[PDB]
Amino acid sequence: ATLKDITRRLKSIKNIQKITKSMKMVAAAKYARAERELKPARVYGVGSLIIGVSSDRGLCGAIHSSVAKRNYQEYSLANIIYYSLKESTTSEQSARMTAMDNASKNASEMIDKLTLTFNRTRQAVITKELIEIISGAAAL
Amino acid sequence: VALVYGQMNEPPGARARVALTGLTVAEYFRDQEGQDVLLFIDNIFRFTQAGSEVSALLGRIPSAVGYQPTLATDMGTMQERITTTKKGSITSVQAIYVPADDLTDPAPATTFAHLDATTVLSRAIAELGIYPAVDPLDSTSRIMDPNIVGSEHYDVARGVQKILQDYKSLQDIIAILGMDELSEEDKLTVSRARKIQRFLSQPFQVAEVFTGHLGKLVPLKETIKGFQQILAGEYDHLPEQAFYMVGPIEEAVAKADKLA
Repeated sequence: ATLKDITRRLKSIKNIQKITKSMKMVAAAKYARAERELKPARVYGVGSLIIGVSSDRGLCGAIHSSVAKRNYQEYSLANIIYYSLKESTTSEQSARMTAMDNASKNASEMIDKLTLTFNRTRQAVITKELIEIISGAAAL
Repeated sequence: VALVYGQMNEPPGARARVALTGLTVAEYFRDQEGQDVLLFIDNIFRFTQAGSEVSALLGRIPSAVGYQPTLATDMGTMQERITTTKKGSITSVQAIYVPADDLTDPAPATTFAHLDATTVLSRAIAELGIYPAVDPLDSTSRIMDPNIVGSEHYDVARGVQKILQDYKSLQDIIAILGMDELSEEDKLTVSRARKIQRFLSQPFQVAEVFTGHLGKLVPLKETIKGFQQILAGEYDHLPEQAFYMVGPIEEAVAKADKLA
């Protein structure tokens, strides 16, 4: 508990919270659009080699870890890949939104706590340093 | 107003006592003329600090954080003379400085022992143009108890704040995902909230020489009714700007007229 370190941590968490709140809102927008375009897609897809579908971006909870854990046919093959794809981004954007909501809220809470820890420490150092001076002075 | 001053150049002992002197004066308009005097101590922290300087000079061992051993008594012997006696009452508006932004610092902590309410002036609110720039959710009061202000008063107040709180929530959404997944319901809380925020602003007679506008001293009754109705939904048709800088709701109505 050093006013230096405490400050170092607050510094990096205030940014995290900022970048994390941002990522949440972006996601919730992507999600909103995705949820809608998904309405038709389902009806369409429901109407219609291990292939795993997800994305390139992390920070969406367990989206990836979970999956990891002649003319007529050709056509119905594209329909099924499309469907899975349209379901996937909806799950992904709603999970990144959720994960970033939490992260951001944890950050803020951490912020509130470190700050209060900072003031307790700040007050004790002064008090501590002052009693030390008085003790020395009184002994004379 | 009578002004009593303890300037910063004065020695510890002087900045130490001037709040008592001011107190003396006020006690007269109460114990001699039984009025309801107003006491303004600006700022309550420099009172305490003056106390420590004096203490240190008298060679007494400081206590936690360097303040005086007698921090609590130095404060109590002064704060306690501020009350409602049978003859009248002194009410004190104390400007508070919080050291190190530490609300548990001995100076501030001691001080809240006596406070019955806080008036938080906010730069953010001001930026909304809203004035007085008081924060409706951060400012507080001990007497906001139905057992003290009465259920009506208490409910309106708790109505105004929640709505103001809810809107606060939505604020994030609106800007990002845009103002419309908003429900027949979510769109009303906003509307009203925004009407409320404005209805909470007001023209001061002190600023007439300047705002070229007439000051308003709204009465408590008028206050609770005002907000009661907005909550109620009585002026949902009225427009926002009808409520900006006015007194009683009646003026919100008339402004609307002039605003076609």
